[PDB]
Amino acid sequence: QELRQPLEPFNWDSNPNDFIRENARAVDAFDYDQFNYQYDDLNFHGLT
Amino acid sequence: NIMRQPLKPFNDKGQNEFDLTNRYSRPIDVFDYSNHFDYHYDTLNFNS
Amino acid sequence: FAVLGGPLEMDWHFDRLFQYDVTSVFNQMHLRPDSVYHFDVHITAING
Ligand SMILES: *[C@@H]1O[C@H](CO)[C@@H](O)[C@H](O)[C@H]1NC(C)=O
Repeated sequence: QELRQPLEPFNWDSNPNDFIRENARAVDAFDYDQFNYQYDDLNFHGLT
Repeated sequence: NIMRQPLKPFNDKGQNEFDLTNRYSRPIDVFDYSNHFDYHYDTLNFNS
Repeated sequence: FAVLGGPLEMDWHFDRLFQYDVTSVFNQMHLRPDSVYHFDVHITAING
């Protein structure tokens, strides 16, 4: 019930981006596929 | 004037070959399905 | 539920989280947890 509310102020009209405006929620934020950013090598001290 | 009246067309053995319904064609019988038809429902629930 | 307290007794609080079974009303309203809703809480002392 608290991971559902819109993430202010990203639901405002003062958002220059358009993509995050409609999915600026908590549940849909668990995937970075739609955010287009990716990591190079997420290994931990060389331990995988 | 109808509750004790034969109900068409299940009276005719020629028309309907199932003898149980023909014997129990009386509309009085429909209430006593627990003792005439022995079919029950899973639960008397309704919308939780 | 109920809460216990009195003028004579001293400070207390539970570290853990009291748990309540609330399945039936959600099934009644046909409202999944992810849907839109809220709670309303009322507290009333024993003396009225
Ligand atoms: C009931 O008890 C509460 C305890 O805080 C008190 O504030 C209130 O005045 C009491 N009311 C009556 C009618 O006894």
